[PDB]
Amino acid sequence: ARTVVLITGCSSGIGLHLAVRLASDPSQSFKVYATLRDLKTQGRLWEAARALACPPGSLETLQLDVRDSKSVAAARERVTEGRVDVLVCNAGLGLLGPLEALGEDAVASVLDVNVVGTVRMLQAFLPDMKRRGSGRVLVTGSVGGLMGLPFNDVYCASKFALEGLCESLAVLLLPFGVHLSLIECGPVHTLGSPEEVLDRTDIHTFHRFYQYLAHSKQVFREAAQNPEEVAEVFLTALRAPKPTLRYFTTERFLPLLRMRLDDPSGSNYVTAMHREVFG
Amino acid sequence: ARTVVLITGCSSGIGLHLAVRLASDPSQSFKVYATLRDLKTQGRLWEAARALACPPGSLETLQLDVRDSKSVAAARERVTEGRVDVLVCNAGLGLLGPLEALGEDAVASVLDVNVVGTVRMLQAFLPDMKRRGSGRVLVTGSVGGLMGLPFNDVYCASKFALEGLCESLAVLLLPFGVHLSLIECGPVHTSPEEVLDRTDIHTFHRFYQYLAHSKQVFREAAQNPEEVAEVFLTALRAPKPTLRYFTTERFLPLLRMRLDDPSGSNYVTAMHREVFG
Repeated sequence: ARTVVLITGCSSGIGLHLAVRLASDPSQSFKVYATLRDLKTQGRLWEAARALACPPGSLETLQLDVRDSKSVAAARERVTEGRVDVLVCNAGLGLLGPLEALGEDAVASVLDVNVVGTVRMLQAFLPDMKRRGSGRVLVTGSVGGLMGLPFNDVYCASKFALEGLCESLAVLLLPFGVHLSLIECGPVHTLGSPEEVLDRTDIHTFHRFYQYLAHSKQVFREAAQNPEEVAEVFLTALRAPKPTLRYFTTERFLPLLRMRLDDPSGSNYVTAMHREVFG
Repeated sequence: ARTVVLITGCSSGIGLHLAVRLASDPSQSFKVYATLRDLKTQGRLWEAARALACPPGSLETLQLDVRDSKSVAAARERVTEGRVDVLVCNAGLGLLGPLEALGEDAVASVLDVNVVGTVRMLQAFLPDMKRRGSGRVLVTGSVGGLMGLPFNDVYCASKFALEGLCESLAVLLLPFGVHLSLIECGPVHTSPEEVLDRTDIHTFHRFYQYLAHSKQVFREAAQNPEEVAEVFLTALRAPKPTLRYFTTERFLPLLRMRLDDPSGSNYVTAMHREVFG
């Protein structure tokens, strides 16, 4: 019988493309529960599943809101096979702006979804994998969790939080046979404001922001991968017999992660990334 | 022009010790606002300050609960000089255990106090430093924010979060004249029915292995809050301060081993045997 996969954040992007890539795999070894915050966004998913000709019963949708442990629980109970072989923690919010303009609730929500939500997922599904002696957990990580970037203060916070969360658990899970990996993504082919911003921020920050934005759209256009490409990395990690804690989707940033970790006082990275972003 | 300093989490430990040290400084160069979750708890602080004859008016206490933006803003406007030269984000909570055994609320508390709490402070105090073109922010970091350790999953997630938040602001903040630094601490001096039900027997084992191993590292490695406090003073008076300062070099090897292997497999192997016999 098949490898049972459950994936959070499947309405679009990586989650959507991974779920159908797995459910449509010519091996037909995967049963996929693609989970979604709101079942009303499932159109694109079911369209793509139908384009790739996913066999009947390879793909099912569940509603799963990672802010709500009872929603988490109810989705787990809906896994008829009664176990999960592969958990993919992929749901995540973005947030982009000068720290002082971001609404307090929005800061809270990014943490609650990206970090607390990933904790809830692991709390709900890890016990069974431990008791069993097997399971793959994959977490959609980020380059913004390895290095900080201006105006991504809270997004970066949350992705660094995943590093810490996962690295700690991975040290516990060795003699269990459960393999937690992070899939470190760079930019990908799939948040700001105006008078809201400037009122709260200051006249010089206001302009340093769009010098970041209009710079970012450059790096978008030279390394923003396909989610198919990314999905495919999640696959290599599943089929890995001894998977590592991190996998990288693109190499275009391993220069800086060399430079960053040369200086343990860290002010080399600060200087170099400031020049590289602005001038 | 005295240096105005505002510090969170001053009822005890690092925050208390830094507060009295700056207020007693022979120069009387510093005016200290030492803040507390609850003011009723300020007894020990003033006793410590009285011990070093901190002159009158060199130390003020305030209530500041970092979970509440109004507490943060009210505390800010009690700063009679109308500015802060040095902001110390030191308030923090701990949480230790197997992930599946920790309460959901406890998990959200740690993130809210440790991460969002620090974001609130920065939201309330940074803009003033930006328009003025000057200011220092010191944040109490941890080696647990540089490397993950078993049963410290949520604690580490929060200290890692601090690293990303601060490193991201630091890149924005060079040209404004505002220096942010993390003071990276190691350990610092100051039930199995309920465990077992919420966790397999396998993990119940490891947790107590870890607990015995932690005891030892604490006996060997722990620092006085006063030694830590002195590193904050170095950062304060560094003419161009760096993003991190370490209160110990003890764990820098383990940290480099982790920096050697970006795939992270080496770190985990090493720390697993190192921790579990």
